[PDB]
Amino acid sequence: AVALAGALLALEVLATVGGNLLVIVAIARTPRLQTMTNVFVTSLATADLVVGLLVVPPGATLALTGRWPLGATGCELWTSVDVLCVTASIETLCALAVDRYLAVTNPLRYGALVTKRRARAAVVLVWVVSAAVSFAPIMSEAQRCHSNPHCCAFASNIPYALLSSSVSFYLPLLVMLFVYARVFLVATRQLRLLRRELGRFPEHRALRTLGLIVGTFTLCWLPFFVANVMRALGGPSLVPSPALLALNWLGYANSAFNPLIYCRSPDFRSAFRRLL
Amino acid sequence: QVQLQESGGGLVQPGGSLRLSCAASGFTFSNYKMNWVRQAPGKGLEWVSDISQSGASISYTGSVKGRFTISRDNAKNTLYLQMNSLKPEDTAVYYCARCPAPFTRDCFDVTSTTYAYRGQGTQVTVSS
Amino acid sequence: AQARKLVEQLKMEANIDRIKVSKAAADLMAYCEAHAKEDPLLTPVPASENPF
Amino acid sequence: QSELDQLRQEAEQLKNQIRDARKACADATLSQITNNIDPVGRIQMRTRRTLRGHLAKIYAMHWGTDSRLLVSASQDGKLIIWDSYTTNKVHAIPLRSSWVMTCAYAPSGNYVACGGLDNICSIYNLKTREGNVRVSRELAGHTGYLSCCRFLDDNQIVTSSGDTTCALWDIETGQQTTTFTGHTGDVMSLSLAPDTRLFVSGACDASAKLWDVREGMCRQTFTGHESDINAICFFPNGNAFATGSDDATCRLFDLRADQELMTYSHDNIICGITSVSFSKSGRLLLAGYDDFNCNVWDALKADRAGVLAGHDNRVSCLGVTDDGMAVATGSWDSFLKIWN
Amino acid sequence: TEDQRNEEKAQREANKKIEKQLQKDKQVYRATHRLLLLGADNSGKSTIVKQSGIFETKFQVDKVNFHMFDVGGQRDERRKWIQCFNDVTAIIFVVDSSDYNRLQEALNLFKSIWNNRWLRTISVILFLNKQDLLAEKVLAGKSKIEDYFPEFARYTTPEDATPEPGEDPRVTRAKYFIRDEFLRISTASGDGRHYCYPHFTCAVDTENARRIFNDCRDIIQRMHLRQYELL
Ligand SMILES: O=C(O)c1cccc(-c2cccc(NCCNC[C@@H](O)c3cccc(Cl)c3)c2)c1
Repeated sequence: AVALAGALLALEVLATVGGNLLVIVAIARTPRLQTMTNVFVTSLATADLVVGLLVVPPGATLALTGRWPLGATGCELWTSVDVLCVTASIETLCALAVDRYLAVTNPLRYGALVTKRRARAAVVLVWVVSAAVSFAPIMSEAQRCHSNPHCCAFASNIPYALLSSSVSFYLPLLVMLFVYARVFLVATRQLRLLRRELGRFPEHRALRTLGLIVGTFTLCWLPFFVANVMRALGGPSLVPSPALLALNWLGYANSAFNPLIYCRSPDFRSAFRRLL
Repeated sequence: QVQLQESGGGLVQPGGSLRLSCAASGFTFSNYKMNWVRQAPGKGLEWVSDISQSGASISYTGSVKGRFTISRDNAKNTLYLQMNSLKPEDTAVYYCARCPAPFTRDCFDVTSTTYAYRGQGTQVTVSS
Repeated sequence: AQARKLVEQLKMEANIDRIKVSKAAADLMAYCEAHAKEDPLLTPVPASENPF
Repeated sequence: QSELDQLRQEAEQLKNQIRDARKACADATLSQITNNIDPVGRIQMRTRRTLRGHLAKIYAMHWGTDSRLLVSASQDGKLIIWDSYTTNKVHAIPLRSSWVMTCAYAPSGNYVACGGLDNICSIYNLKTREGNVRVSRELAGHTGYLSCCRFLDDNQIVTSSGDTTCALWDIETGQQTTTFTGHTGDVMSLSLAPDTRLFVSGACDASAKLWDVREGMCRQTFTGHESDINAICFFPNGNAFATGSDDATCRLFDLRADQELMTYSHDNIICGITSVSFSKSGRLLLAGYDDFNCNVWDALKADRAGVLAGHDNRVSCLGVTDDGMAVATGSWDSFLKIWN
Repeated sequence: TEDQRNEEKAQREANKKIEKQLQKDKQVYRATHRLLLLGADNSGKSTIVKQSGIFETKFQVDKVNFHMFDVGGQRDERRKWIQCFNDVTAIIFVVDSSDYNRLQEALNLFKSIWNNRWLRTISVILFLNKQDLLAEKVLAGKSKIEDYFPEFARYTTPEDATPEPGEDPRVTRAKYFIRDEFLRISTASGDGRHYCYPHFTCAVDTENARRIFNDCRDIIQRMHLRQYELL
């Protein structure tokens, strides 16, 4: 896969960095957009910017040519950083889901329940737990390419695989699922009440948005983690490493699309027009 | 200076006909939703009917519904209210009220006790 | 006496000194040109002396 | 009864003579005689500063006498005094009634006054020996929402409200020493003359009147507009003033001519004017609008020269510094931009 | 420059202390909801209140601090000082339905509030306050709604009606006709951003505040769904 590699790597790295920079700038320099919920979006944009800036290019180089350029310590740092950033991105998506749940099912006690300081504290907690779960391999193929043979292995033991898949993807998946389920029920209820009380004299929009969000997250982050857990429990004969690397590429693609799916409001577009 | 001079009628037997002419000048007639308000003796101010800028949207009050015709001529800067089938409760003074602001679907605070863009008024009384 | 006050009030505005608009027009524009030298919005000033 | 018609008959006839006197004094339009002057061009106006500390709409502000300190009134019970150069806020005055519709800064730089729908024109003392900011007087003599008030001295605040009347208060004792009557509708904005010997008031009846601070009776009446009168200010010469109505049409009036000079109207704008002010030379007429952005009107040509922006909600107030160095506009977006 | 340095450093400490106080009051301001109240002179707006120009009434229902005030001092004209209330959560429009003669005047006022440039995004909570007198008038039969409302001759009770026990069908037809007269005004220009919440209440009702808390919640909730591109 070299014919389509260059275009994909370019349109991933450049798109990721451009989108995340645009979102961060339009949030920081525009006082209108500094709402009580955009600190979570700022954290998501920071994580995605780091992924698309200093994680994707080394991954692409290792994928095309199975030879790591740096040393064992270099890709040790790379693995820790990418685990940190991906965990932070998924966890801040979970935080955004919880914020939307609280803002919709408690519309009156919303500006007095989650304030700016509390939201920033939650973001810091998400980042620190991501760092804690990512720095585990530093502390504490059966050790085949881990002795610097110009390899280095993300193949990890079963306990860490289960812990990472639980903290980083499975719990955010469950919370995302039922939070947005409740939001979908309340949205449909309100839409039905609105249409009954407006056409008393002689389209589906919530479904589109919620399905879009949950799909563009699950389609891109479920197969990779399923592959990880299957490879950990079974072994290496179950799934080849190149397929798992391709799935990680899809995960990085999701990190790229995240700025586009959470910044569709007309305020962001108007700010973008001012910035461009 | 906005002026709204009126030329109507006087004593008419019930069931007769009358025509109200509202000559307007000093403002762009085309942009303003003129109204019609009456005040029966010893009574407050009440609204009769309104007509939009072009003459498309016309509404009437319930009591004066089905007997009064309101039409505006934006070319000659004047408003008309032709009335038929008079009732003893139509004895009142008629004001050819204008609207506070142009290009507004809602014409707000038009039946106030003290209003600026409102004509002097003419007396229309029905009796024998 | 609402109309009696109105008619005498209107007569009060009828005795105000009036000049031609043409001569009044020249007076208005002359002041702008005379004080055009000290108008930062009209004539921009060097950024060193700009306090903002 | 019958005597009213005869007086009305004669009042109309002598009113026609005023029209004839105005017609006889109408030589030619100001636009014709001024067509030979060089246009200002296209003024590049940029957001040199931004001031963001208010929680809701900003309804009015008044530049201090030193062209550095400004005071802003927002409908939150907060009267914040900013420092334009360093963006700092010197004081944050907590009001009693949240709904404030006007504000003013003393030409001596010591007192600040405000008060809106609560019918009370409170006056706040700044430089106090107690270390705090307190209220000096509570002027309560109006029946109707209080719309605008500009100081004339440290004791000669002039207040215009919604009861068709304007008053010349006395801060020392709090009683109205003069009350001007003659308007038929709400009186929204008023401006004092540079010599403060006679001021004007714009009312919600398409008419502007010239008042005398000492004599206390109406002097001149100006009616050539179409709707309410949202803002008004004198030409810096002190012998002219231009006002903006709610029909999207600014007009400039001349006191000596007793006529209407120019019609600052554009064939596209359908949003009324909410604030008018002049530059230090009177060439630039900066008029706010409801279409979410301001304007810069060439006062001697009626041709737009430069359009400002940066506000996502309507602009309601627009003040120019005493030295003319900068213009600060406040909008219903809680954002007080300073523009140079 | 030592004296100069002590000035701008003093302002920063002054700015820091003030900004701390402002942020403390920022959270409180966002936690209180404002509700403009206006109606007819004899509508009974003060009757709902069972807790100068502006009379303020603060009530705490379900731990949420509401801020409801009535404007009475100002004169009849309201086309200039009503633009000041475009930031309120809702507008409580209480109007009496007993006096049929003074109902068309109220209809124009509600229509004027609905189609206002700066009030087009303000939901109007509608109250009817004289049901006891409304039932008595129609049952007596001396005053007909027909002579003031000729469109009442061809009106039938709606299928969604919920008449109270022990109520004449004549009253129910009269009650819902006025309600459907106001709703036809709102729905003809409702752009999906502001809504009407008609209610029926006599002068002796006890839960006249919960019916606002259960409706301000719906108004704010519908505001969040619309601003998330989700409604
Ligand atoms: O043993 C070998 O010989 C061998 C050879 C060539 C490649 C690999 C291999 C094996 C597994 C993973 C990855 N790269 C992906 C590393 N980022 C993962 C990071 O993107 C992420 C994302 C989400 C969750 C987590 Cl825990 C981690 C590479 C192993």
